[PDB]
Parts: sequence; structure tokens; C-alpha cells
Amino acid sequence: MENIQKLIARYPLVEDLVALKETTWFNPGATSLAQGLPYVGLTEQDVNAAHDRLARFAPYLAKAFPQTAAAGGMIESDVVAIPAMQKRLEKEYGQTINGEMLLKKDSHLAISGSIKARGGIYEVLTHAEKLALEAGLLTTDDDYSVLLSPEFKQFFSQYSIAVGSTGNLGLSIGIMSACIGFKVTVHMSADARAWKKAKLRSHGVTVVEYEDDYGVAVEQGRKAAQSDPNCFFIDDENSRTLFLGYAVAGQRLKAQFAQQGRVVDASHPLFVYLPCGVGGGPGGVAFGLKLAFGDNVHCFFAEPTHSPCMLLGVYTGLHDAISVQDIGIDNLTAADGLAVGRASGFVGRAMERLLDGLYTLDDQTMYDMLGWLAQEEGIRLEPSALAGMAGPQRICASVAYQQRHGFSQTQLGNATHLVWATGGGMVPEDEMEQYLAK
Ligand code: NA
Repeated sequence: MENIQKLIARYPLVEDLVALKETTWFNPGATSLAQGLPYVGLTEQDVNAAHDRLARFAPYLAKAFPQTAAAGGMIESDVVAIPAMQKRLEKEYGQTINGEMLLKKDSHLAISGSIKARGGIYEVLTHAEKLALEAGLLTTDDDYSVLLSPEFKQFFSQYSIAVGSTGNLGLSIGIMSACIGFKVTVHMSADARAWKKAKLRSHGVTVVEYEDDYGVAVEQGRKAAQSDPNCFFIDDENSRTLFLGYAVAGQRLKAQFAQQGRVVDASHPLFVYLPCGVGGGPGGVAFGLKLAFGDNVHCFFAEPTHSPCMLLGVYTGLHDAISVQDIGIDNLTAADGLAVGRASGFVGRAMERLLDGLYTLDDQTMYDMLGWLAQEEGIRLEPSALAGMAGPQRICASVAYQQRHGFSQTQLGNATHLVWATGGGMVPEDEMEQYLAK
């Protein structure tokens, strides 16, 4: 009634969300690592176990994917300085980026060039391990390169994987599963991009299309998998296994910074800008980053103006009890990996205290910056992977965010701004030329 409209008036940013206006929200309740940790429900030991499991699978990956052999079967991406892009952004948008801007190239991760691959590949491998252990065919002391044998491939070919996805997660699962031996079915909305559907279908992956949203595709994926004990559902909304897979990135990045001699501390703060779809990818990475760098890393989520599911969920405190469609937002965006109308739930509650803020940007901003990055640095990405690129200027422009955290412009001169590129390596020439044309 009158109280319901009094309640809504307490959440004025929702008006801007409905109006599709680019905005930024800084979390007034962002906490220390210690204060936020209990809400995650996962520990550093859980992350260490993920690291250990990837090291067990490293001989397998080195043999199966020889491009990783020099790194010993580790799947990791470059981190590069992008100073020409930094200057271009300053020219185009008229806001100084204090400090130094870098790009984390998960767009070019080996085997499958996406942030989602960190989790997808990890989950597939974790699941294969579980099946082999419980069949009494493997122990954690065995050399996991044995799993590449025709015998083990045959064993795994008895099983299937089901997954609801916008595209990239399915691609990474399909690629790893083909090697392991699993059959795959990807459940996806009709809204998903044609080229990602075609790429799965051309590689022996079953695609089930739904005349509904991503959320329905995931739920119908769940139901289909329940019928068959040999079918395993990878749950993009709920999987802690995916989450931990992404979290591996934290210590990897710290090691890279250590190699590059790059300092992160109170006087050299690290800011990280993460594209957000359902929240699993950016949430997991953020968790790993927080464990690695503590209170000196400051994480932000970036969403399309047409799909601000996580910002809406966190800002209202409703999380997954509300969707963007609930308030008239169409969930239609060129950032197809981020076209998720309802936030994870578990990520929202687990990670909100560990996020300094969340912001939105338009498709045109993503397209413009996509072109500029190619022009300035020679790096070609998909639209979703540009969501974090708007971040450094949102932060450097906000005097009041700097007020809240005891920063200044002078202090930010010592800052590192890390834009997390989430996809681009798997994009065909025809599709990339279309993105460059806007
Ligand atoms: Na989203």
C-alpha cells in the first residue's frame, strides 16, 4: 500500500536501473576479509584443495594439451600493462586513470579462452576424479596421466554431463569432456548467440534450446539430469565446485605479480574489475583474490544496463528472490555472457561484504571500448569482456568512494587497476569483424 511505496522510495537507484541509465554503486557495508569470510561458506583450505587437484591433473593436461606442457599442465593466462588503452580512455571519457592499468587475459586462457573455463574445466576434472575413485579404479596417489588411456576414456564414455549456459561455460565443458570421454548436453536460452550454439553442435555436443530465459534453461537442465544416475548436472547458479575453480586465479595472479615485481599493499592498492553474468565467475575470482591479497584488493562487478541482476540483488538485499525482468528490464544485451536476469543467490550473500561496489554500462560503451582496445593494444575481445574496462574511471572519478576508504587522487597514483578480460580467443573472424563494426 502506502507502506510499499515508502519502502520502494528507500531504494532510489532502482529507478535508474529501470530507466537503463549507466550507474555506479559503492558498497557502504564493504568489510575486511576477516569480517566477510564467514559468509562465503568456503575456506582457504577448500581453495588449496582446488590447487592440489589441478596439480594432480597437471600431467594429464600436459599430455592431452601439449601447449600447456612447458608450464607443466597449468592452465593460466597472461597479465599485461595496457598504457595506450589507458591514455585512449582518458582522452575519450575525460577522466584521469590514476596509477597503472593492466589487463588479465582470461580471454586467452589455453584450451578454452574464457573465465568460465577456469570453473568448467575444473568441475569436469573433479567429476571424472570422483567417478574413478568411487569405481575403485584410481587413487589420489596414482599418476593421473593414466586417465588419458583408451581404457579410461571408455569408462568415462559411460557417463554424461548436463549444463545450463549462455555459451562459454558450455564450450569449456564440451572441450574438456571430449578429451575425458564424457558425453555433453548444453541447455541454453534462444537468446544465446548463434555462433556459440553452432560451435557446440559442430563438436558433438547436444544443444537443447528453450524459448525462455537462462534461468529456465538451467532449471530444465537440472530436471533432465535427474532421470539418469550417469548424468551429472553442472549448476552454474549453485556450484561451489565451479566457484573454487575460479578462485584458483587469486594465488596465480599474486604469483604473477611476484614474478613481475609488482607490489600490492596499503600504499599500493589493487583494484579489480570483473564482468558479471550469474556471478559465479567474478565471485569466485574475487574470493581467491581476497584470500591472496586481503584488504588491499578492492573488487568491483560490472554488468550490462540491460542485465543488472547482481547489482539489483545486492542493492535491494533480495538477491535471487528478484530478477531484472521483475522490474521491466528486458535482459537483452550484446554482452551475451552477462545476459543473466537473476543473480546466483549464493554468490550474492557469500560475497557482498567483499565487494567494494557494482556498476553498469551500455552495449555501445562496450562496443566502443572493444574497438579502442584492438586499435591501441592489438587485443581483440568479445563485448562481455569489456565490461570491466569502464571500471577504473568510475573509481577514479568518485571522490566519495575515496572519502569512504581513506584514499586520495595522490594515493591512487600508486594504484594498480586490473581489468579482467573474460572471453575473446574462441571468437571466429566473421563474428569479431561484426563486433569491430559495432
Ligand atoms: Na548480469
